[PDB]
Amino acid sequence: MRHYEIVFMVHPDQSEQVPGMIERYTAAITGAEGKIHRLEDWGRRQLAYPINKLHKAHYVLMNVEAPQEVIDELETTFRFNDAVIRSMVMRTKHAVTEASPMVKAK
Amino acid sequence: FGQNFLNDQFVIDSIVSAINPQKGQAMVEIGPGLAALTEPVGERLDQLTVIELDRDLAARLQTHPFLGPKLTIYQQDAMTFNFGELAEKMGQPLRVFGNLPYNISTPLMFHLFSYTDAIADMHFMLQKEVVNRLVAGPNSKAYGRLSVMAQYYCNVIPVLEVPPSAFTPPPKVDSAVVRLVPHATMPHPVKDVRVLSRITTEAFNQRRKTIRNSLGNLFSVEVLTGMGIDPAMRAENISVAQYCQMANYLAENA
Amino acid sequence: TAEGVQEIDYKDIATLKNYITESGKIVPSRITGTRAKYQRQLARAIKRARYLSLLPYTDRH
Amino acid sequence: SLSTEATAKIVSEFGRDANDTGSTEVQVALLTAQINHLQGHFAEHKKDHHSRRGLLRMVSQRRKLLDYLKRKDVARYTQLIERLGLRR
Amino acid sequence: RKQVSDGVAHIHASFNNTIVTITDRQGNALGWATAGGSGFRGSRKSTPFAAQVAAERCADAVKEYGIKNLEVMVKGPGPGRESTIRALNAAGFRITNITDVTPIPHNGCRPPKKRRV
RNA sequence: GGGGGUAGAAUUCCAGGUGUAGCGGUGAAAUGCGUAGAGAUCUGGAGGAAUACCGGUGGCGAAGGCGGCCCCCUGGACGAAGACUGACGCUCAGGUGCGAAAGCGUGGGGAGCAAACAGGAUUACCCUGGUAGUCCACGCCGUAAACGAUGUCGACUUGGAGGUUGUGCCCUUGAGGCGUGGCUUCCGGAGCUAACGCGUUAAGUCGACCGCCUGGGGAGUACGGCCGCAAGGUUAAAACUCAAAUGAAU
Repeated sequence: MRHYEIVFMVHPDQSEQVPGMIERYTAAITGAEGKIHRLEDWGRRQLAYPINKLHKAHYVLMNVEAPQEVIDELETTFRFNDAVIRSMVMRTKHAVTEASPMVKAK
Repeated sequence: FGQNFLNDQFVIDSIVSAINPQKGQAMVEIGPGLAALTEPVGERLDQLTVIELDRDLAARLQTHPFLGPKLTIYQQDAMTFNFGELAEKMGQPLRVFGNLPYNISTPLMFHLFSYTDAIADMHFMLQKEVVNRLVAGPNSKAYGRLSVMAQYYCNVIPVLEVPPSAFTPPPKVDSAVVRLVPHATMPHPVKDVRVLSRITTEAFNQRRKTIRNSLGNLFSVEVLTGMGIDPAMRAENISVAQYCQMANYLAENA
Repeated sequence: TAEGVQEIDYKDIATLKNYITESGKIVPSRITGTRAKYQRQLARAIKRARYLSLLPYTDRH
Repeated sequence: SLSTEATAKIVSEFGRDANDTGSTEVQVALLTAQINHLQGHFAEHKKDHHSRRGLLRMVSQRRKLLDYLKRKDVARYTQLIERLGLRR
Repeated sequence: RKQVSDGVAHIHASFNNTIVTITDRQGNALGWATAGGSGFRGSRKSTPFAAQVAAERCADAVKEYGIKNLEVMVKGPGPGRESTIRALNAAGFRITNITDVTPIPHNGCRPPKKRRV
């Protein structure tokens, strides 16, 4: 029922299996009446400092409207999954749909 | 640096009268200095054994006007040597007194309690904060390690108070005179005195908590119940005699 | 300027690079002459971007 | 705080109509709603004094309103305290 | 016993001493000299003169490998921070870079009792 | 404000590399660490406590107080327009609750610091180790120069420079003009005050209720009651003694 904004980055080596993650998460969100207002992939981006011996990562941004339960479920899967190295979910005042300045500049 | 000698004549009459030095007793007054405390010794003692750590004072101390040849002078630190050596030289326990810097006045009596019989009575003038603790008893805030250890050896009696304005560049503290004279017999003898010091130090290092854990580093509740010591009272409530009880037990057992 | 007439996005590295020093610290508002409200938004955005490794914490290499 | 739908439902129930939102009965009902909700929060967070200080304000204001209603009209007071489970 | 074309000079400019150590890319040390191990002692041990003497001694201790170029890392606020780099480049050394490395915490552990002087 | 996650710098320890003889400390040394390879420099890990820059003379809270980032639960303040109830109010003895640090009880944790303690020096203060404690959960204690040394509520009385946070109207590149609210800092007018000074956030002009004072020392002490595991807290005298003690300014 609230609006969120999930950004997570995944191991560069597994950059090919992201579609399954996106599809699974989309099914989970939409199953409980939640909507999706923006979904973006920035591709591989060079990291600004070495996150536990790596460089570069695959970046995903996704804007969601949904209730608390599905968000807690997504948090738990992120925590238990391994390919994800760093994720962050934020609450937002209202929905947005305009693409990030990041995508346009690229 | 500067020391602060005693000038007022009204105060130093009680001290002389209280010591009442007669003829035939060994007086060992350390640190004569300017002889401010031996000049009022003009009832004299036909002899005295003096100890002075400084050669300059000893040198310009051998003549005075009248002093000359009545006393033997030693130039070694009192804290170092054997007082008891100069005990069979005369044949009687020594009567001593002093006005030493409160700073160095603590270690000497604990260097003098060891030699025991070679010492009969003492009359020192110490700080008021310290004198109260020496004559103190249980269940107060002046009760401490110093009280227990000193009371285990000798008897402590205050003699005279010195109000601060008696000395030149007078300090911010008050001084006092106490009379201590070692016991003829020990009410509670302990095999090893060092173990007694160990127990008292450990107990009074956590003075503010119960002995179930203040002193539980060595004992156990049922043991202390055996000797009739309440395991829920602070260290300041334990009487000297009780403190000698576990002193005996810790050597009797393991 | 820094005070965009809406809010300050934390996904705009090009703008956020204007308000950090060579070492990656935040520039005080005396030097830039920016309003206090938008300065608070700046600090929050910079901290968030630091978490996501889009900016350096300091200068390790 | 109360949701807008719950507030609207209480107002429709206890009020004279859909705009009479300041009657003593509606105010007492709204305060009771909040109090009953907050016991659950405080069962879990017992060491949170800074909000218990606002809960106490709720309780005291409700008591003052009830005393005024007692002195003004008695039958309405009895009916209200029966309708809400107040004072046993 | 090996030729290298790069090097790293590390100086620890404390308030009571100074230490200079020469090492390679990987951080394996080659030669080191201390102000207090150069016949200095006491307050003389903290003077810049001892710092430059130790700098020369260490430079002479590392010419068996044929170092021709290095950059300097400074770590400490004490005196002797700058004389070492000068005495170093006066001994046939080119300074590619000068870096400050002294750590700063983001409120880590609590510091000791400062000098009540 | 309560709960749960997580990040990056730094200190200590452990394990590895390169390497050879000092390090640390002081006014100068010594205890101390090191040839079983220290100190230095690079790589990996473990654990605990605190959040650089932003940072402000800034903000929030009844006061004590509150500082990395993200989520969940939650209290108050403020502003716009409109509708509703109809004096529902102010203050408050006894009573109830919250209340820095130190201290205590039961059980964990322990990196840095450090009462006591153990050593080394110099003529206090210094140096090297280091326990309680500082941290967490749950109980107790109930005090501070807890200070704006300034009780809570309401009304009225000339001005000038700043900060922070809302909002209405015009034309509109608007940091463009005309207004209207809340909180806060510094000068200063009448008036007041012993003076210093306060001055629309009053120590000015008034009203309602509460707390407290009666020369200095003895004394916030003794005896009694209540509270506390203890330390102690709270309520609270007299005999005797002096002719002063005190505030602001010159």
